[PDB]
Amino acid sequence: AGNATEVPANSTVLSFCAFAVDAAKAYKDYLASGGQPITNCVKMLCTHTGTGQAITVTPEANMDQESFGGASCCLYCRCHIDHPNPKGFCDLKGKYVQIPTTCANDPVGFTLKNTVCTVCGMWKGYGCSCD
Amino acid sequence: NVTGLFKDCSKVITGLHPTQAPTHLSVDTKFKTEGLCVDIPGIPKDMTYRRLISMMGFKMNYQVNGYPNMFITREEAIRHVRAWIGFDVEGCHATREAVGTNLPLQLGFSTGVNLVAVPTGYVDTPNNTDFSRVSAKPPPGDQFKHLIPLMYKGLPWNVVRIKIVQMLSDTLKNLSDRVVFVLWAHGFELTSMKYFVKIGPERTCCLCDRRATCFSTASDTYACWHHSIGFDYVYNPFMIDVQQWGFTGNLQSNHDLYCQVHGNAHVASCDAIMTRCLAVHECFVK
Ligand code: NA
Ligand SMILES: [Zn+2]
Ligand SMILES: [Zn+2]
Ligand SMILES: [Zn+2]
Ligand SMILES: [Zn+2]
Repeated sequence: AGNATEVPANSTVLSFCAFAVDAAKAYKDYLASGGQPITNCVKMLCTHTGTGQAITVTPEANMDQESFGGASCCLYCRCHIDHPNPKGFCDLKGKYVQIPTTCANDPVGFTLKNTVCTVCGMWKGYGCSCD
Repeated sequence: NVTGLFKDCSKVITGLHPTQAPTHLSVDTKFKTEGLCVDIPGIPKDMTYRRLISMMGFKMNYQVNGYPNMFITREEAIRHVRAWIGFDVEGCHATREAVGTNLPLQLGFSTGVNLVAVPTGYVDTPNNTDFSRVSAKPPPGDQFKHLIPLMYKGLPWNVVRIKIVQMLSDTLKNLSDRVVFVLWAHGFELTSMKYFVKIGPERTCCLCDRRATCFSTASDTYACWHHSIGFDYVYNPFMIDVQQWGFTGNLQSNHDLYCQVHGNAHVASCDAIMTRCLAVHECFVK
């Protein structure tokens, strides 16, 4: 009984990161060693005419982005492990996350490595125009 | 193809809102359209759920530079026979709010020690994963009678893992620089290790030159077997599954071919003892 959530392609990476002392570092190191990115993310069918902001209540991908369910792009959600922050609460779960289409083959690694501008809501380096 | 790893054990089978589902597979069918998902304003998020996530199904076949592999060859195990600790876990079954996974109940080792844990699992919520007590029952059946009293005698996991580290340190400090868990049909022992093992690159002890065998979440430090007082996690253990060496049939029937002094007492530590015993006979006789 029960409902499967995962596919065999993710077994290795998820197992590795679930036991790791430093999950973030582990995933990065795993990628660096040739491991394939985590798959089975929640990719959205959307209009691609949105605002382009990084983390949003509804899908907001523009023409150069893909929208994903937020929990599915979060390493800590995917491995069912504790979150970095002091409250232990996730910033992606419960939202949609826009990922540049050039980087959409590894949405988990993208959110792990990048940061959102708190002024304009755009990814630093991938949309943020702030002076 | 799907796996059992991270299976959602919620009693009533349903998916989640796209913003909350960890994976495409786990999205509610209402939102799915040929490989993709849609957002449906009007069908909101679930802000109260608690979904038990199964830890059954790990595969430690990673190959990452600088990270030692947990599972080792027979030849490497034989070099490290002084580190061998047989290990077996009897589980209880998730029930009521969830069905479909097993929680560690009695953890047994070749030292003769049995540790009892309160039934505890990994529960997804709208904001995080909550490591928490979950409803559980002993396995049905008369061969499992001895597990009924254990169901209310367990210790919390924070105590259990400290006791495991202390047992292993006391046992191994003058034997080896590591631990090799000797297993038979390793799936549920590996599941149980999620509760008390961390891995990473090799580290040294914070008090001496020995390799680190333990980790302390409270202080974010590492220690060897000699200096692990108060430490809560086993760090970079090794392990081997004796069953994978070509045996046919169950543990006891194979153990009994070579040994006449370990009567099967049907308890975790007894399986752990027979597993190490069988491994010794197979590797060092003939
Ligand atoms: Na119970
Ligand atoms: Zn998360
Ligand atoms: Zn900006
Ligand atoms: Zn030391
Ligand atoms: Zn024996």
